[PDB]
Formats: sequence, C-alpha cells, structure tokens
Amino acid sequence: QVAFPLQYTPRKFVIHPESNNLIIIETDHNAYTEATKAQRKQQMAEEMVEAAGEDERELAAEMAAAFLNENLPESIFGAPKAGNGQWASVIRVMNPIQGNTLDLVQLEQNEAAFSVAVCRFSNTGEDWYVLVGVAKDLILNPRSVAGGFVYTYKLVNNGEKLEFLHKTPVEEVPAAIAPFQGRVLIGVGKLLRVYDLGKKKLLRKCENKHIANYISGIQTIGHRVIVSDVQESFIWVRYKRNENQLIIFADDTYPRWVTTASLLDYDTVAGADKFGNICVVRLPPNTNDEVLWDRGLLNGASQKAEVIMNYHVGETVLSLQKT
Amino acid sequence: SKYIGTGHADTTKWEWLVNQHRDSYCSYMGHFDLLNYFAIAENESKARVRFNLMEKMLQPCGPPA
Amino acid sequence: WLYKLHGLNINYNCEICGNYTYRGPKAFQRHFAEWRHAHGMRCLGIPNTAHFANVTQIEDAVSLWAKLKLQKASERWQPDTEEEYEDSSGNVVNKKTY
Amino acid sequence: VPVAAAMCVLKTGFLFVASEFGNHYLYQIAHLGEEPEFSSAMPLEEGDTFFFQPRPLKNLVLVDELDSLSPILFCQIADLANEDTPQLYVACGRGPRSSLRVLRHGLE
Amino acid sequence: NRFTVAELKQLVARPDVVEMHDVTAQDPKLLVHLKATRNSVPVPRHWCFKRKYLQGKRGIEKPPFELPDFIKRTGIQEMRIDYQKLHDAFFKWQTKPKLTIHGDLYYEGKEFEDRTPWGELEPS
Amino acid sequence: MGKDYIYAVTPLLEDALMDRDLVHRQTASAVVQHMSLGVYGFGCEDSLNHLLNYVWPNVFETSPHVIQAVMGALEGLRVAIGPCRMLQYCLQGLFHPARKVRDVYWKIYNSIYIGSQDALIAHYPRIYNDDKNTYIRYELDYIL
Amino acid sequence: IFCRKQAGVAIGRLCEKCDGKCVICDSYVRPCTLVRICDECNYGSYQGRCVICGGPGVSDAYYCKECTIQEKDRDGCPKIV
RNA sequence: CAGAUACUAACAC
RNA sequence: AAGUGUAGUAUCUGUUCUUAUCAGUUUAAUAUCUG
Ligand SMILES: [Zn+2]
Ligand SMILES: [Zn+2]
Ligand SMILES: [Zn+2]
Repeated sequence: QVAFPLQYTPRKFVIHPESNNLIIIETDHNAYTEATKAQRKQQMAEEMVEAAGEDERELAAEMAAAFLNENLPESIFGAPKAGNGQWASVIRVMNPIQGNTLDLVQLEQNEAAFSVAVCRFSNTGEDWYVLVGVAKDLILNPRSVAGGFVYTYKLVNNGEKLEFLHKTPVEEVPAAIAPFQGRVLIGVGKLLRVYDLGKKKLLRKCENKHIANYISGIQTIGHRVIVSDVQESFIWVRYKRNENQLIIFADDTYPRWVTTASLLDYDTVAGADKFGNICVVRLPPNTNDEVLWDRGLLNGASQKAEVIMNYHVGETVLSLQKT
Repeated sequence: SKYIGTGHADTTKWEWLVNQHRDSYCSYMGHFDLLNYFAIAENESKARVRFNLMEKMLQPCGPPA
Repeated sequence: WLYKLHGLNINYNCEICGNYTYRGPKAFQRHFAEWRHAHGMRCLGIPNTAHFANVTQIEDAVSLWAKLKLQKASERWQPDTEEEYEDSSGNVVNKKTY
Repeated sequence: VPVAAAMCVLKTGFLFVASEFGNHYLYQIAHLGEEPEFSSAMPLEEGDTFFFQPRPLKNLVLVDELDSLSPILFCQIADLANEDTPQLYVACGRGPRSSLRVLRHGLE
Repeated sequence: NRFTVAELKQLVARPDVVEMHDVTAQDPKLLVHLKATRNSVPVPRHWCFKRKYLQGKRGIEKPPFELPDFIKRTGIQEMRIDYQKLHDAFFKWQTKPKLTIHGDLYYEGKEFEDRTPWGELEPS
Repeated sequence: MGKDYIYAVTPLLEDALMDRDLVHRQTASAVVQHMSLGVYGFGCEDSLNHLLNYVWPNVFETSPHVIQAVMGALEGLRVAIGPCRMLQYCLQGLFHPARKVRDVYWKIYNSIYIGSQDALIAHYPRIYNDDKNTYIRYELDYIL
Repeated sequence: IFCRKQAGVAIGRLCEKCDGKCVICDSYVRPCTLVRICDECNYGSYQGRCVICGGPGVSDAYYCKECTIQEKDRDGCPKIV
C-alpha cells in the first residue's frame, strides 16, 4: 500500500471518468474548519494578552506571538475537538497515481458533506458536474438538523478544478446522490427526488414520499432505482418517463440496517448492514415493475423481494463491489 | 421470569423499551465493529464511546411514567 | 342462554346508519361494510373504506375523513405546483407559469 | 502518540501501541522521563488545573509501524494506473490520520 | 379514561389499522403503532371467537390427501421395487409446491376462500 | 438429510395443520420442530415460513400436549427461520387488549428473547419518542 | 423440576434404564454435548447417581444434538429433583 | 356436573 | 384372552336460568358474581 494523507474522515469518493481523478468528500463531527481554527486561535491570543494589566503584558504578548506561530501537526497531536454538533468538511480532487491535491474546497463551519456524485446532465451534454450533499448544523444524538444543501460545481480543466456553480437548499440531509438518465436522483431524508440542473438551483422534476425512514443510499439500472432505507432495507422504485412518476413496486420482508449496496444483476442486490451481515435479495420471477383502497402487503409494497443469501461476516461492511 | 429481559402481560411500553436500550448498549459494547462505527461517526475515542454508553445504561429512556 | 351468548342484551347505535340499532357485537361489526352504512357514506360524500369501520358518529366520520383527505394529498405528488421550472435567467416558476 | 486501544511495555524497553484506528507502532523507550512533574500534594485552587506543553517525541523513538487499514470507509477496485490489474482504492483512517491508500496485489 | 374509537382514529397515522377493541388496551397508541409496522403479522382472527380453532370445520366431506405429482408418477399409489425411479422421483423430479409468503396466516375459511441472473450455476 | 425431503412432506404437514383433530395438529407441530432443527443452515426457509403460517394459528390452543408441541415447533423455527421472523409474528399480540393474547405472546417472546437476545437488537421495530420519554435508538441511525 | 444451578466440573451420569436418553427431552437420538452438574448434585451420597432418576449411574449423560443447537445445555444443572 | 366412548405422553409397571 | 396404573385432552349423552332501570365487582367485549 501506498498512503495519501487526508485532513478529515473520508466519507465517500467517486472517480471522474475522463481523467481518473478522485473527488473525495471528507467530514468530521466534533471538528473545526481551518477558518474557524484560525479565528479561535486569534481570539485565544487576544484574550491571553488582555489577561495581563502590568508590564507582564510584554511577556503575555511574547507568549501570544509564540502561540500564534506554534503549529503542532494534527496527525501527531490530534485535531482539536470542537463541541457537539460542530462539523468540518472538505471536497478534495486528488490524482490517484501520486496523491497530489489538484483542488481543495473547504465548506463552511457546521456544514458536513454526506454524499457526492459526478455526472453529465442531458440539458448541457458535455460538461461534468460534481454535486455534493451537505447537512447544516446536524446534531447526532438526539437527531436534529437545520436542513441541508446540494452544492453544484462544474469540474473543469480536464477534471482538475471545481468551479462553484450554485448552492441549492433542501429540508433534510441529502444523504444519497445518484446520476440517473441524464438528471440526478437525490435522497433528501425520507424523500426521493429527481433533480434537473437549471441555472440558479437544481430543479425538482419528480418526487416520491413513501420511503419509510431516512434514505441511506441509491443505486440504479435502466428505469429501476434501488433505495437503501436506514432500517427498512431495500425498496425497488421504477421511474416512469411519460407519467413523470416514481412508483414503489417491491420491498424486503426484513428490517436491515443497510450500510452499503451492490447491484449484482437487473433483479438482484447485495446488501451489507451495521450488524456485520451480508445478504443477497432478489426479485422473484414475474415481478411486475410496470405499475385509500390500496393497502399493499404487511404495511409494505404489494410484491416482495426474496432473501437468497444471508451471512454474518463478523465485521461491519461499508463497501461491496462486483469485480 | 428469572431471566432479566423477559416480559409478561403487564409489561409497559417504558419497561420494554428500557430493555431494548440496555440490551442495545450491551450489544454495542461487545460488537467491536459496531463500536468502531459509532466512534468514527461521532469523531470520538472508543474509550469515551464506551463510557458514554455505560452512562446511558442508568436511565436510557428518561424517567418511568 | 343463546340470547346472552350472542350478546343480544347489548344494543349499539350508528348515526351514519340513520340511528339503526343492530343489537349485536357481530351484527354491528359486519354492518360497516354493508348497504345502510354505505348509503350514509354516500349521503355524507365519504368513501366506505376500512378507515371508517367502527366509526358511528357523523361529526367524527366527517372530521376523520377531512384528516385522511389532507394526509393523502400531502402524501401524493402534485407536478402542477411541485415541479420546478426556470422562466429565464434562473427565475424559478411553477408548471402552470411555465 | 496516536490514541491507543492498548499500550504494552515490553521488558526489553519497547512500548507497543495498538492504535484505536490506523497503523500500530513499536517505540523504543529511550528514556524513562526540565518537564514539570504534577502531584496530588500540590495546592490547587477551585476549578483550576495543572497545565503542560505538548511537544515532539522525547522519551520514545519510533522503530516499527504496522500498516493497518482500519477503518475502511469507502473502497473502489479500478485500474486507474493503466497496469492491466486493478488497484483497490481505499479511503481509510479517521480524523487527521485519514488517508487514501492504493492497494496492489504483490510484494513491495 | 380510555380514548373513544373515534378519538384514537384521529390520533394515529393509520386509522384503518384501528379496531374496536384497541381502545381497551393498556397502551392503545403503542398497539396501533406496532400493528402499522412493516412486515409485522396480525394476531390470529379467532382469538375472540367462542368456538375453538378449526372446530367449526365439520359436516363437509373432503377427498383424501393429493400426492405430489413426482410421487404420484412413481406409481406407488397403484402398488398399494423400481428403486432407481424411486430415487429419481426425489432427486430429479421433485418440484417445489406453492409455498405461502411470510405473514399470510391460515384460518377456517382460508382453504375454501442484460437480464441474465448473476452467479448462476453452469448447466450439467 | 431432511433438506432432500422437506418439500415432499410440506403439503402433508400443511394438510395435518389444517385438520380439525388436535392430535394431527399436535403431531404435525412435532414434525415441524424436528425438521426445522435438522435443516438449520441449509436454505429451506421458504418451506418453514409457509409451515409457520399453519402452526402459528395454534398458539391459542389450551390442550397441554398440543400447546407444548406448538411451543416446541416455534423454538425449532426460531433457529431455522431466525429470531427476526419469530419477533415479527409476536409484535402485534404483545400489547393486544386481551390478556389471553398477551399471556401467550409474552411466553413466545420470552422464549425468543432467552434464545436470541443479541440477534433481536437488529430486529426491534422503531418506537417513536414520547413527550417525556426518548425511545429512538439514535446511534443505529448514524450514517458513515 | 430441574436444579438449574450453575453447572460445575462434575459430569452427569445415567443408570442402565435411562441410558441413551437426553436429560432434557428423552430423545434416544444423537447424544452430543456431555452433561455437567452442580457440585451439590455430585456431593457425598449423590456421587455417580443418575441425572434423570437418581439410580446407580453407569454411563455419561448427554444433551442431544437438538438440545445443543437450541443452547438448552446452557440452562444449568439438569438433575431432576 | 355425572356417565359412556375415543385419544395423547418412544408415560410407567 | 397382550393386562393394569399415573398425568392430561377430545367427543355424543342427560342439565345449560326473560330483567325492571341503574350502580359495583369483573372482562378485550359480553357473560358471571353482589346491591
Ligand atoms: Zn352505520
Ligand atoms: Zn435412571
Ligand atoms: Zn434433547
């Protein structure tokens, strides 16, 4: 292994197809941004001088000047712990061949990047855009959030630079972003949305409100969309173009605390959960995806996926890949 | 009946959930990876995550009704 | 003994059913999905779903119905207002405005 | 040193440091400790605290680092380097000890 | 101090799940929430019926048990020897019956009421 | 070896479970239990789940031998189809108005709990917060 | 009624009549996990007596495979008292 | 509540 | 002429109770019991 240092815990990355650069999102709770760390240090230095009244102020000024210049490396001494609900987050474009940072965007204090995508939009054809889903002021326990944003950058100079385009507000954390049929799907808390690019904001063109809890991930093949719920495992959604509708057509019959998902084939999903299990769920043959009187089955969808594989790995799995 | 965790016809909401929460925190303290998950998510030391879980064991759902 | 067994000593009342008295636990439970209740349903403009089973009182059926309507309306997707368009220069507009 | 799941002192004068996350370390204990020594016997005011200055390593010398991938948070198997054998791109670590690590089957 | 059915119906996210007896629970709001959960199974309908379970299934002539087709075609139904065919019945011809989905409980009246798959076995 | 023969006997067991006679139901429940304990770890969940649909309605049986057999089948099925299923069957009856339903359901729940306390942590349904009480397990909702 | 106290290092025994039988469920099929009993059950005059019925004990008592699979071997001392 | 009959537990002798 | 005992179920037989108008004990509800 070759190791390329990063500043915060990397949540996800994606590979830009035309240059092989990695767009990495890194995010820590209990953390200061560089800007905030600088500001905090400045006021600490000022307060350190203001603490002195006599000729001791000369020594206090020397100590403050020393303190402002001391720079103990975070990788050795630990990053300073900001309070509860404090976030630091960056978007990094690094070359994988040798880990030089091509570009580094630092997000505002208490913005936490949770999802990232790279895609083209059919309305503009050729340009590549990085969409980053951010929570604002997220409090982990108890859970509470001041909404979120999806930042859009165009990715330029043959995949090397993030030109900020616009920032689109959303009501809850955009936890998953998935390029889809020349637009993008976004999982905004429990809501699944189709967004087009626009100019000043991403434009909501379709939505489904029927996912149980928070969307933890999205995968797609063709007209099919596989949604990971944080707890209610896998929901199969079909997008219909002409009607402009997202229809739930199948779901799992077990709670799974999904952490990651890989599509094996057009009917089959491998899942991992928080409890160290892998499973494979398959739509049974002749499952139909072309779909107060309706109740569904067992308070879920009318058709059920069948668990064809279960295995306790023993360790929490955060990635799966057919390769 | 003798086994702590068992219920019966007169088990309240509060009693059952306090069982679920104390049982969850013990599972978290044992499953090293689930503890790993929480420590990374909170950006916190494992030792502090365990300590916080032990603190929460005392009254995990707020006071009895 | 059969009179007490079939619970015919009890006598439930339903306003939606024009204050009919079924006289039975089972009778009552079946009636909600039968003709008289459904007529009252038609008269009040409420569909006779499982939501209104065991509901006997007009003000309740009406208010519960209203609640259900709003819930379903806010659970659905309304592209006429809920789709976003840009008119020019990134000004966001409705589907009807576009 | 990095935050440790366990520390163990070897009789041979080494400190093993099993890191909570990331790589583990074996340090030779060069010295057993001008630095101020704090005590329970010292008078200290209500709400006050002893203070010390962190600095670079002084009693410990790094002798070995055990490359560990915990925690892996996001992995991607791809041939980004055109080597006709894909490399595993893993986003590891936590906090400022995070890294992207490229894994390739073979000996170094 | 209980809710009316009317009251409970408005206090919950899924009124249709509310039954008449629910308001007489210790915790009706928890009960209705639990009934609304994904994949939970209802209590057997007959808990409140006076007749014991399956005891009204009387007064009706029913034919003897229909053998599965692979056993039927073994011919032992006519015999009452060919051990190779007897093996092939279970190990070649055995076909899975119409198995019921999770949560679809039985009761007295129920009876008479690229597209290629991944990781498939290669042909023998 | 039962895995080879489970599907063939499943219809016969289903017929016995549907039978009015208590002994047919009692004996079929015994079969169920043994066959579930023998096929543990070999797939075949689909057949066992289908048979659970037939067995579960018998939880309100009062006959001592029949109830013991049904309980034994359920304990076996807990191993074979998992504590998650068993919990899903028991959820709606735990806080049911009738004490008779609750008594049976808590008895079944207790067997699952003693048998699979650790496993149940993953399977417990989300209970929403009260005004004075916090019931949501927030850590399990953390996203990494 | 089973003793159900903490199982010790003492090994359970079966008389000739009760041999082959699983202590918990009377099955003659697939003995699997060796039975352990509490000290008090092994003590004095009770040394080497049958777990099921208190007879002279000639063979080692076992939980069967099913009882092992169900973790019924874990409940504690299964001497019937 | 009593009588007759059938049955269950590899029940025991 | 392969008998008897222990523990427990099920099914025919012969018994299955008019009440005003409310309360209480109860129960999921009824019934039961007490005014
Ligand atoms: Zn009516
Ligand atoms: Zn003996
Ligand atoms: Zn046994």
